[PDB]
Amino acid sequence: MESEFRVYSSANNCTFEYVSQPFLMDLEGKQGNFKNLREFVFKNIDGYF
Amino acid sequence: RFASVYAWNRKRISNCVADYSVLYNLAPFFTFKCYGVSPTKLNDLCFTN
Repeated sequence: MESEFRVYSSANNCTFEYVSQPFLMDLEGKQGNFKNLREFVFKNIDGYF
Repeated sequence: RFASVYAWNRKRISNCVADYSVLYNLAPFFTFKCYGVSPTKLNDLCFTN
């Protein structure tokens, strides 16, 4: 269950907010046959992430 | 409803195409006073945020 939905009582200082498309959220899962091969190259060039 | 003086709320604008035409085309904009930047030439000027 998604318990502990509250971390802060009040919003003190928030700077950035981003929204995009939802990722491939697969409900539940299966043990073995690790089909998902997730390869990610994270770069930071002149500010752009 | 707008905020108070010392509790001035801050808005974040990022990754979108702004449109100053409503500020310029609409008749009810009877009060538009600018010195720091060019009023009509602000359309071609891009801000970082």
